[PDB]
Amino acid sequence: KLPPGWEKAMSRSSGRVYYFNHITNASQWERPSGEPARVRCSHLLVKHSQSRRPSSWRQEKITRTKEEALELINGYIQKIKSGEEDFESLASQFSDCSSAKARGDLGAFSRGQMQKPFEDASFALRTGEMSGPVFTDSGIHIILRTE
Ligand SMILES: CC(=O)Nc1cccnc1
Ligand SMILES: CC(=O)Nc1cccnc1
Ligand SMILES: [Cl-]
Repeated sequence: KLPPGWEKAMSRSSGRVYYFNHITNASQWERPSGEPARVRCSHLLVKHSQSRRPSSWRQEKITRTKEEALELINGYIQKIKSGEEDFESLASQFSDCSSAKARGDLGAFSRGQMQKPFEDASFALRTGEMSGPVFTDSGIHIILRTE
């Protein structure tokens, strides 16, 4: 039926079916379309006080809660999806990763290099697709598979 990872769901607010991916946390209205040695991704990281290192170039002391970080992530996803903001712009301005300076680009990587939830989401994304919020010990990620 659907590229494994995807399941059907129903909108609580509208009653229309949609599709959700439990590896990427992506959700979308259309039935999804459907692995390489390597993928290339960008990401926007929002850290929180329980992050493995609760500090970043934006903030010496990251004090926001996990819930607050998820609200920020969800806000960025909305603006990216509406076209109000570009992923690259929000990553440059607001990612707590040093990769912010490169518009979030991490370059290419294989399995075994990144944190597992990040890796699994990255490899389950199709080229050009964006994840939903992805949780790791670093914080919460929006992941964009570029290659
Ligand atoms: C890959 C990473 O974690 N950071 C980074 C920093 C600067 C430029 N590109 C990437
Ligand atoms: C492994 C890592 O953190 N990558 C990195 C660091 C600095 C600049 N560019 C990339
Ligand atoms: Cl801010």
